[PDB]
Amino acid sequence: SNELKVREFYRLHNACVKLKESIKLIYENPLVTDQNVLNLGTAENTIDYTILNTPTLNVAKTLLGNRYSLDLIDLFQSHDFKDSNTDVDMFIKYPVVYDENLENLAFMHKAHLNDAQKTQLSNERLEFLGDSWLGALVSYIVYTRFPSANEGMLSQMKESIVNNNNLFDWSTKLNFTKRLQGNIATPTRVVKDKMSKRYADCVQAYIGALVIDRFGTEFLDIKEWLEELSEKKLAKSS
Amino acid sequence: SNELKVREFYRLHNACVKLKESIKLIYENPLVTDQNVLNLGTAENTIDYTILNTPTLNVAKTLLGNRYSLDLIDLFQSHDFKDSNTDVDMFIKYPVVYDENLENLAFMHKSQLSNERLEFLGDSWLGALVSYIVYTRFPSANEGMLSQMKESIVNNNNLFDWSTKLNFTKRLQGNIAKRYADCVQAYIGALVIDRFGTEFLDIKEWLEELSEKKLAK
Repeated sequence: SNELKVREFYRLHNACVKLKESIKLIYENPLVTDQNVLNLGTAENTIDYTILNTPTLNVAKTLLGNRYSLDLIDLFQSHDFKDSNTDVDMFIKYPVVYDENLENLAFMHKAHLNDAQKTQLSNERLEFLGDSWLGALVSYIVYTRFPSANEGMLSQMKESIVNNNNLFDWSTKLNFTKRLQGNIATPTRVVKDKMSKRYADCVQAYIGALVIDRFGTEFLDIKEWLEELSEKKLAKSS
Repeated sequence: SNELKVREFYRLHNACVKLKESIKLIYENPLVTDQNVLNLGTAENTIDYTILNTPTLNVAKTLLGNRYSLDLIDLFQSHDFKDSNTDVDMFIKYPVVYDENLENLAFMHKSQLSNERLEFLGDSWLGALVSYIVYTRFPSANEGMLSQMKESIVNNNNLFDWSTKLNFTKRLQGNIAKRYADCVQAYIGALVIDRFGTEFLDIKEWLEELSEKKLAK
Protein backbone atom coordinates (compact mmCIF):
# COMPACT_ATOMS: atom_id res chain seq x y z
CA SER A 1 0.00 0.00 0.00
CA ASN A 2 2.86 2.35 0.85
CA GLU A 3 4.52 1.28 -2.39
CA LEU A 4 1.20 1.73 -4.20
CA LYS A 5 1.05 5.39 -3.09
CA VAL A 6 4.51 6.07 -4.56
CA ARG A 7 3.45 4.30 -7.74
CA GLU A 8 0.26 6.33 -8.09
CA PHE A 9 2.14 9.51 -7.21
CA TYR A 10 4.45 9.23 -10.26
CA ARG A 11 1.50 8.28 -12.44
CA LEU A 12 -0.13 11.48 -11.20
CA HIS A 13 3.00 13.59 -11.48
CA ASN A 14 3.65 12.46 -15.07
CA ALA A 15 0.07 13.32 -15.99
CA CYS A 16 0.55 16.79 -14.48
CA VAL A 17 3.74 17.21 -16.52
CA LYS A 18 1.87 16.31 -19.68
CA LEU A 19 -1.02 18.66 -18.80
CA LYS A 20 1.32 21.57 -18.22
CA GLU A 21 3.12 20.99 -21.54
CA SER A 22 -0.20 20.64 -23.34
CA ILE A 23 -1.81 23.76 -21.92
CA LYS A 24 1.23 25.90 -22.76
CA LEU A 25 0.95 24.76 -26.39
CA ILE A 26 -2.77 25.51 -26.44
CA TYR A 27 -2.58 28.93 -24.77
CA GLU A 28 0.18 30.10 -27.12
CA ASN A 29 -0.98 28.56 -30.39
CA PRO A 30 -1.13 31.02 -33.35
CA LEU A 31 -4.55 29.67 -34.35
CA VAL A 32 -6.03 30.40 -30.97
CA THR A 33 -4.72 33.74 -29.72
CA ASP A 34 -5.48 36.35 -32.37
CA GLN A 35 -7.26 36.67 -35.69
CA ASN A 36 -3.93 37.32 -37.37
CA VAL A 37 -3.75 33.88 -38.98
CA LEU A 38 -7.39 32.71 -38.97
CA ASN A 39 -9.98 35.26 -40.22
CA LEU A 40 -13.47 35.31 -38.71
CA GLY A 41 -16.68 35.00 -40.71
CA THR A 42 -14.96 33.76 -43.87
CA ALA A 43 -17.01 31.71 -46.36
CA GLU A 44 -18.11 28.12 -45.67
CA ASN A 45 -15.67 26.74 -48.24
CA THR A 46 -12.55 28.38 -46.84
CA ILE A 47 -10.03 26.64 -44.61
CA ASP A 48 -10.38 29.36 -41.94
CA TYR A 49 -14.03 28.41 -41.54
CA THR A 50 -13.38 24.66 -41.48
CA ILE A 51 -10.74 25.08 -38.82
CA LEU A 52 -12.64 27.55 -36.62
CA ASN A 53 -15.65 25.23 -36.66
CA THR A 54 -13.74 22.21 -35.30
CA PRO A 55 -14.33 20.83 -31.81
CA THR A 56 -10.58 21.47 -31.45
CA LEU A 57 -10.68 25.25 -31.90
CA ASN A 58 -13.87 25.51 -29.86
CA VAL A 59 -12.22 23.69 -26.95
CA ALA A 60 -8.98 25.65 -27.30
CA LYS A 61 -10.82 28.97 -27.37
CA THR A 62 -12.92 28.02 -24.35
CA LEU A 63 -9.71 27.18 -22.45
CA LEU A 64 -7.92 30.40 -23.39
CA GLY A 65 -11.09 32.28 -22.48
CA ASN A 66 -11.14 30.82 -18.96
CA ARG A 67 -7.61 31.93 -18.01
CA TYR A 68 -9.02 34.96 -16.16
CA SER A 69 -10.64 32.52 -13.73
CA LEU A 70 -7.96 29.81 -13.54
CA ASP A 71 -4.70 30.24 -15.44
CA LEU A 72 -3.25 26.75 -15.71
CA ILE A 73 0.32 27.89 -16.39
CA ASP A 74 0.22 30.21 -13.41
CA LEU A 75 -1.27 27.44 -11.31
CA PHE A 76 1.80 25.30 -11.86
CA GLN A 77 4.20 28.21 -11.38
CA SER A 78 2.55 29.41 -8.15
CA HIS A 79 2.99 25.98 -6.57
CA ASP A 80 6.64 25.80 -7.53
CA PHE A 81 5.92 22.70 -9.58
CA LYS A 82 9.00 21.06 -11.09
CA ASP A 83 8.79 18.57 -13.96
CA SER A 84 11.96 16.56 -13.46
CA ASN A 85 12.39 16.62 -9.68
CA THR A 86 9.99 15.91 -6.81
CA ASP A 87 10.32 15.41 -3.04
CA VAL A 88 9.29 11.76 -3.45
CA ASP A 89 12.42 10.93 -5.50
CA MET A 90 14.07 10.33 -2.13
CA PHE A 91 12.18 7.03 -1.88
CA ILE A 92 13.22 5.54 -5.22
CA LYS A 93 16.37 4.52 -7.11
CA TYR A 94 15.09 4.64 -10.71
CA PRO A 95 11.91 5.56 -12.63
CA VAL A 96 8.93 3.68 -11.25
CA VAL A 97 6.68 1.16 -12.96
CA TYR A 98 3.04 2.00 -12.01
CA ASP A 99 1.66 -1.54 -12.12
CA GLU A 100 3.20 -3.76 -9.44
CA ASN A 101 2.44 -6.99 -11.29
CA LEU A 102 4.12 -5.62 -14.39
CA GLU A 103 7.26 -4.68 -12.49
CA ASN A 104 7.51 -8.18 -11.00
CA LEU A 105 6.91 -9.77 -14.38
CA ALA A 106 10.02 -7.92 -15.67
CA PHE A 107 12.19 -10.04 -13.39
CA MET A 108 10.51 -13.40 -14.00
CA HIS A 109 12.42 -16.07 -15.90
CA LYS A 110 11.31 -19.03 -18.04
CA ALA A 111 0.23 -28.56 -10.91
CA HIS A 112 0.69 -26.59 -14.09
CA LEU A 113 -0.27 -23.78 -16.43
CA ASN A 114 -0.81 -23.43 -20.19
CA ASP A 115 2.11 -22.54 -22.42
CA ALA A 116 -0.02 -19.45 -22.97
CA GLN A 117 -0.27 -18.67 -19.26
CA LYS A 118 3.40 -19.38 -18.56
CA THR A 119 4.08 -16.95 -21.40
CA GLN A 120 2.36 -14.30 -19.28
CA LEU A 121 4.59 -15.41 -16.39
CA SER A 122 7.81 -14.72 -18.24
CA ASN A 123 9.67 -11.50 -18.98
CA GLU A 124 10.27 -12.53 -22.61
CA ARG A 125 7.57 -10.31 -24.13
CA LEU A 126 8.63 -7.35 -22.00
CA GLU A 127 12.28 -7.91 -23.00
CA PHE A 128 11.36 -7.89 -26.69
CA LEU A 129 9.42 -4.61 -26.23
CA GLY A 130 12.03 -3.02 -23.95
CA ASP A 131 14.86 -3.87 -26.36
CA SER A 132 13.18 -1.96 -29.18
CA TRP A 133 12.26 1.01 -26.93
CA LEU A 134 15.71 1.25 -25.40
CA GLY A 135 17.03 1.57 -28.96
CA ALA A 136 14.53 4.28 -29.89
CA LEU A 137 15.08 6.37 -26.73
CA VAL A 138 18.84 6.14 -27.03
CA SER A 139 18.64 7.02 -30.74
CA TYR A 140 16.63 10.10 -29.79
CA ILE A 141 19.16 10.99 -27.11
CA VAL A 142 22.16 10.79 -29.46
CA TYR A 143 20.37 12.51 -32.37
CA THR A 144 19.34 15.47 -30.20
CA ARG A 145 22.51 15.63 -28.16
CA PHE A 146 24.91 15.80 -31.11
CA PRO A 147 23.18 17.80 -33.84
CA SER A 148 26.30 17.65 -36.06
CA ALA A 149 27.19 13.97 -35.81
CA ASN A 150 26.63 11.91 -38.95
CA GLU A 151 24.88 8.58 -39.05
CA GLY A 152 28.08 6.63 -38.34
CA MET A 153 28.89 8.62 -35.22
CA LEU A 154 25.29 8.28 -33.94
CA SER A 155 25.29 4.53 -34.58
CA GLN A 156 28.58 4.09 -32.75
CA MET A 157 27.59 6.17 -29.75
CA LYS A 158 24.32 4.23 -29.60
CA GLU A 159 26.14 0.90 -29.83
CA SER A 160 28.43 1.88 -26.97
CA ILE A 161 25.30 2.25 -24.82
CA VAL A 162 22.88 -0.56 -25.74
CA ASN A 163 25.26 -3.56 -25.99
CA ASN A 164 24.94 -6.47 -23.54
CA ASN A 165 28.13 -5.55 -21.67
CA ASN A 166 26.83 -2.11 -20.85
CA LEU A 167 23.39 -3.45 -19.91
CA PHE A 168 24.98 -5.91 -17.48
CA ASP A 169 26.83 -2.99 -15.93
CA TRP A 170 23.47 -1.20 -15.65
CA SER A 171 21.86 -4.19 -13.92
CA THR A 172 24.56 -3.98 -11.27
CA LYS A 173 24.16 -0.26 -10.79
CA LEU A 174 20.38 -0.74 -10.48
CA ASN A 175 20.88 -3.64 -8.02
CA PHE A 176 18.94 -6.13 -10.13
CA THR A 177 21.08 -8.93 -8.74
CA LYS A 178 19.12 -8.60 -5.49
CA ARG A 179 15.84 -8.29 -7.38
CA LEU A 180 16.38 -11.80 -8.75
CA GLN A 181 16.96 -13.42 -5.33
CA GLY A 182 14.18 -15.70 -4.07
CA ASN A 183 13.90 -18.82 -1.92
CA ILE A 184 16.71 -20.68 -3.67
CA ALA A 185 20.19 -19.22 -3.68
CA THR A 186 23.51 -20.82 -4.50
CA PRO A 187 25.76 -20.63 -1.40
CA THR A 188 28.98 -18.61 -1.62
CA ARG A 189 30.96 -21.86 -1.62
CA VAL A 190 29.46 -23.45 -4.73
CA VAL A 191 29.93 -22.50 -8.37
CA LYS A 192 27.20 -20.19 -9.62
CA ASP A 193 25.02 -20.26 -12.74
CA LYS A 194 25.77 -18.03 -15.71
CA MET A 195 23.81 -14.86 -14.95
CA SER A 196 25.09 -12.17 -17.32
CA LYS A 197 22.60 -12.59 -20.14
CA ARG A 198 19.77 -12.92 -17.62
CA TYR A 199 20.65 -9.63 -15.96
CA ALA A 200 20.90 -7.79 -19.28
CA ASP A 201 17.49 -9.13 -20.32
CA CYS A 202 15.95 -7.84 -17.07
CA VAL A 203 17.14 -4.31 -17.84
CA GLN A 204 15.44 -4.50 -21.24
CA ALA A 205 12.29 -5.98 -19.71
CA TYR A 206 12.15 -3.28 -17.06
CA ILE A 207 12.28 -0.62 -19.76
CA GLY A 208 9.57 -2.55 -21.56
CA ALA A 209 7.42 -2.26 -18.40
CA LEU A 210 8.09 1.48 -18.07
CA VAL A 211 6.92 1.90 -21.68
CA ILE A 212 3.69 -0.10 -21.30
CA ASP A 213 2.78 2.08 -18.34
CA ARG A 214 3.61 5.41 -20.06
CA PHE A 215 2.44 4.94 -23.64
CA GLY A 216 -0.49 7.31 -24.13
CA THR A 217 -1.34 9.73 -26.93
CA GLU A 218 1.92 11.52 -27.67
CA PHE A 219 2.69 9.17 -30.62
CA LEU A 220 -0.80 7.77 -31.01
CA ASP A 221 -1.34 9.19 -34.49
CA ILE A 222 1.91 7.58 -35.74
CA LYS A 223 0.96 4.37 -33.99
CA GLU A 224 -2.55 4.13 -35.49
CA TRP A 225 -1.14 5.08 -38.89
CA LEU A 226 1.49 2.34 -38.74
CA GLU A 227 -1.02 -0.19 -37.48
CA GLU A 228 -3.28 0.57 -40.43
CA LEU A 229 -0.46 0.16 -42.97
CA SER A 230 0.37 -3.10 -41.23
CA GLU A 231 -3.19 -4.41 -41.21
CA LYS A 232 -2.64 -7.02 -43.95
CA LYS A 233 0.45 -8.45 -42.26
CA LEU A 234 -1.20 -8.40 -38.83
CA ALA A 235 -4.07 -10.43 -40.27
CA LYS A 236 -1.78 -13.39 -40.93
CA SER A 237 -1.97 -14.33 -37.25
CA SER A 238 -1.78 -18.13 -37.46
CA SER B 1 -0.88 29.61 -46.03
CA ASN B 2 -3.42 26.77 -46.27
CA GLU B 3 -0.50 24.44 -45.70
CA LEU B 4 0.82 26.32 -42.67
CA LYS B 5 -2.68 26.29 -41.14
CA VAL B 6 -2.98 22.54 -41.51
CA ARG B 7 0.44 22.03 -39.89
CA GLU B 8 -0.47 24.26 -36.94
CA PHE B 9 -3.90 22.70 -36.72
CA TYR B 10 -2.43 19.25 -36.08
CA ARG B 11 0.11 20.57 -33.54
CA LEU B 12 -2.87 22.09 -31.71
CA HIS B 13 -5.14 19.08 -32.05
CA ASN B 14 -2.47 16.69 -30.72
CA ALA B 15 -1.90 19.00 -27.77
CA CYS B 16 -5.67 18.92 -27.12
CA VAL B 17 -5.64 15.10 -27.28
CA LYS B 18 -2.86 15.00 -24.65
CA LEU B 19 -4.62 17.53 -22.45
CA LYS B 20 -7.76 15.43 -22.52
CA GLU B 21 -5.82 12.26 -21.66
CA SER B 22 -3.90 13.83 -18.81
CA ILE B 23 -6.83 15.62 -17.19
CA LYS B 24 -8.75 12.33 -17.02
CA LEU B 25 -5.77 10.70 -15.27
CA ILE B 26 -5.58 13.63 -12.86
CA TYR B 27 -9.32 13.68 -12.08
CA GLU B 28 -9.44 9.95 -11.40
CA ASN B 29 -6.15 9.41 -9.61
CA PRO B 30 -6.59 7.40 -6.38
CA LEU B 31 -4.46 9.93 -4.44
CA VAL B 32 -6.77 12.78 -5.41
CA THR B 33 -10.26 11.31 -5.21
CA ASP B 34 -12.43 11.23 -2.09
CA GLN B 35 -12.66 7.49 -1.51
CA ASN B 36 -8.93 7.80 -0.70
CA VAL B 37 -8.63 4.03 -1.19
CA LEU B 38 -4.88 4.10 -0.45
CA ASN B 39 -5.40 5.81 2.92
CA LEU B 40 -3.19 8.76 2.03
CA GLY B 41 -2.62 10.70 5.25
CA THR B 42 -4.53 8.26 7.43
CA ALA B 43 -1.51 5.93 7.44
CA GLU B 44 0.56 8.67 9.08
CA ASN B 45 4.00 7.81 7.72
CA THR B 46 6.79 9.88 6.20
CA ILE B 47 5.86 9.11 2.60
CA ASP B 48 2.22 10.01 3.07
CA TYR B 49 3.46 13.34 4.42
CA THR B 50 5.96 13.89 1.61
CA ILE B 51 3.36 13.11 -1.00
CA LEU B 52 0.71 15.40 0.51
CA ASN B 53 2.99 18.43 0.60
CA THR B 54 4.14 18.20 -3.04
CA PRO B 55 3.34 20.82 -5.68
CA THR B 56 1.94 17.85 -7.61
CA LEU B 57 -0.80 17.02 -5.13
CA ASN B 58 -1.53 20.74 -4.55
CA VAL B 59 -1.95 21.39 -8.23
CA ALA B 60 -4.08 18.30 -8.78
CA LYS B 61 -6.41 19.06 -5.86
CA THR B 62 -6.90 22.58 -7.21
CA LEU B 63 -7.84 21.14 -10.61
CA LEU B 64 -10.31 18.70 -9.10
CA GLY B 65 -11.83 21.44 -6.96
CA ASN B 66 -12.43 23.62 -10.00
CA ARG B 67 -14.42 21.04 -11.95
CA TYR B 68 -17.70 22.67 -10.80
CA SER B 69 -16.62 25.84 -12.63
CA LEU B 70 -15.09 24.16 -15.69
CA ASP B 71 -14.91 20.41 -16.10
CA LEU B 72 -12.34 19.68 -18.75
CA ILE B 73 -13.78 16.23 -19.57
CA ASP B 74 -17.27 17.72 -20.01
CA LEU B 75 -15.74 20.51 -22.10
CA PHE B 76 -14.37 18.00 -24.61
CA GLN B 77 -17.53 15.87 -24.72
CA SER B 78 -19.88 18.85 -25.05
CA HIS B 79 -18.10 19.77 -28.30
CA ASP B 80 -18.09 16.23 -29.64
CA PHE B 81 -14.28 16.32 -29.70
CA LYS B 82 -12.89 13.19 -31.36
CA ASP B 83 -9.24 12.18 -30.82
CA SER B 84 -8.56 10.37 -34.10
CA ASN B 85 -10.88 12.03 -36.64
CA THR B 86 -11.18 15.69 -37.60
CA ASP B 87 -12.78 17.82 -40.32
CA VAL B 88 -9.26 18.73 -41.41
CA ASP B 89 -8.27 15.13 -42.33
CA MET B 90 -9.68 16.10 -45.74
CA PHE B 91 -6.41 17.91 -46.39
CA ILE B 92 -4.01 15.05 -45.69
CA LYS B 93 -2.99 11.55 -46.75
CA TYR B 94 -0.80 10.72 -43.73
CA PRO B 95 0.25 12.19 -40.35
CA VAL B 96 1.67 15.67 -40.60
CA VAL B 97 5.13 16.99 -39.84
CA TYR B 98 4.63 20.30 -38.02
CA ASP B 99 7.98 21.71 -39.26
CA GLU B 100 8.06 22.08 -43.08
CA ASN B 101 11.88 22.39 -43.05
CA LEU B 102 12.02 19.07 -41.25
CA GLU B 103 9.67 17.44 -43.76
CA ASN B 104 11.81 18.67 -46.66
CA LEU B 105 15.05 17.47 -45.08
CA ALA B 106 13.55 13.97 -44.89
CA PHE B 107 13.48 13.78 -48.67
CA MET B 108 17.11 14.80 -49.13
CA HIS B 109 19.03 11.59 -49.90
CA LYS B 110 22.46 10.62 -48.55
CA SER B 111 25.60 11.04 -50.71
CA GLN B 112 25.67 18.89 -47.63
CA LEU B 113 22.34 18.40 -45.85
CA SER B 114 20.75 14.96 -45.91
CA ASN B 115 18.14 12.80 -44.18
CA GLU B 116 20.64 10.24 -42.88
CA ARG B 117 20.21 11.17 -39.20
CA LEU B 118 16.42 11.28 -39.53
CA GLU B 119 16.57 7.86 -41.17
CA PHE B 120 18.64 6.54 -38.26
CA LEU B 121 16.18 7.97 -35.72
CA GLY B 122 13.09 6.94 -37.63
CA ASP B 123 14.28 3.38 -38.22
CA SER B 124 14.56 2.80 -34.45
CA TRP B 125 11.19 4.47 -33.75
CA LEU B 126 9.46 2.43 -36.46
CA GLY B 127 10.82 -0.66 -34.70
CA ALA B 128 9.68 0.48 -31.26
CA LEU B 129 6.19 1.46 -32.45
CA VAL B 130 5.63 -1.74 -34.40
CA SER B 131 6.94 -3.67 -31.37
CA TYR B 132 4.36 -1.93 -29.21
CA ILE B 133 1.69 -2.70 -31.81
CA VAL B 134 2.36 -6.45 -31.89
CA TYR B 135 2.90 -6.71 -28.14
CA THR B 136 -0.44 -5.14 -27.27
CA ARG B 137 -2.30 -6.76 -30.14
CA PHE B 138 -1.22 -10.34 -29.41
CA PRO B 139 -1.18 -10.44 -25.61
CA SER B 140 -0.33 -14.15 -25.68
CA ALA B 141 2.18 -14.47 -28.51
CA ASN B 142 5.60 -15.56 -27.32
CA GLU B 143 8.72 -13.55 -28.09
CA GLY B 144 9.37 -15.64 -31.20
CA MET B 145 5.99 -14.91 -32.75
CA LEU B 146 6.22 -11.20 -31.94
CA SER B 147 9.61 -11.06 -33.68
CA GLN B 148 8.33 -12.90 -36.74
CA MET B 149 5.34 -10.58 -37.03
CA LYS B 150 7.45 -7.46 -36.47
CA GLU B 151 10.10 -8.53 -38.97
CA SER B 152 7.41 -9.22 -41.58
CA ILE B 153 6.47 -5.55 -41.25
CA VAL B 154 9.68 -3.56 -40.88
CA ASN B 155 11.81 -5.28 -43.54
CA ASN B 156 12.94 -3.13 -46.51
CA ASN B 157 10.63 -4.99 -48.89
CA ASN B 158 7.49 -4.04 -46.97
CA LEU B 159 8.87 -0.54 -46.50
CA PHE B 160 9.28 -0.31 -50.26
CA ASP B 161 5.62 -1.24 -50.73
CA TRP B 162 4.64 1.46 -48.22
CA SER B 163 6.69 4.13 -49.97
CA THR B 164 4.75 3.20 -53.09
CA LYS B 165 1.29 3.32 -51.53
CA LEU B 166 2.22 6.56 -49.76
CA ASN B 167 3.35 7.96 -53.12
CA PHE B 168 6.66 9.19 -51.71
CA THR B 169 7.57 8.48 -55.32
CA LYS B 170 5.49 11.28 -56.86
CA ARG B 171 7.29 13.60 -54.44
CA LEU B 172 10.85 12.67 -55.44
CA GLN B 173 10.26 12.32 -59.19
CA GLY B 174 8.30 14.04 -61.94
CA ASN B 175 10.57 14.39 -64.95
CA ILE B 176 12.10 10.89 -65.28
CA ALA B 177 9.73 8.01 -66.23
CA LYS B 178 16.65 1.28 -50.68
CA ARG B 179 16.55 5.01 -51.28
CA TYR B 180 12.77 5.05 -50.96
CA ALA B 181 12.63 2.88 -47.85
CA ASP B 182 15.04 5.35 -46.25
CA CYS B 183 12.55 8.16 -46.94
CA VAL B 184 9.73 6.34 -45.19
CA GLN B 185 12.05 5.96 -42.20
CA ALA B 186 13.30 9.56 -42.34
CA TYR B 187 9.69 10.79 -42.42
CA ILE B 188 8.91 8.84 -39.24
CA GLY B 189 12.07 10.37 -37.75
CA ALA B 190 10.58 13.78 -38.54
CA LEU B 191 7.18 12.88 -37.06
CA VAL B 192 8.97 11.72 -33.92
CA ILE B 193 11.13 14.85 -33.56
CA ASP B 194 7.99 16.98 -33.84
CA ARG B 195 5.97 15.01 -31.29
CA PHE B 196 8.50 14.06 -28.60
CA GLY B 197 7.43 15.84 -25.45
CA THR B 198 7.02 14.68 -21.88
CA GLU B 199 5.38 11.28 -22.30
CA PHE B 200 8.67 9.36 -22.08
CA LEU B 201 10.70 12.22 -20.70
CA ASP B 202 11.46 10.63 -17.33
CA ILE B 203 12.80 7.45 -18.96
CA LYS B 204 14.79 9.49 -21.48
CA GLU B 205 16.42 11.62 -18.80
CA TRP B 206 17.25 8.55 -16.72
CA LEU B 207 18.79 6.71 -19.66
CA GLU B 208 20.80 9.84 -20.53
CA GLU B 209 22.10 10.08 -16.96
CA LEU B 210 23.02 6.38 -17.09
CA SER B 211 24.75 7.02 -20.42
CA GLU B 212 26.60 10.16 -19.38
CA LYS B 213 30.06 8.58 -19.29
CA LYS B 214 29.63 7.15 -22.76
CA LEU B 215 28.19 10.44 -24.03
CA ALA B 216 30.96 12.57 -22.54
CA LYS B 217 33.40 10.65 -24.78
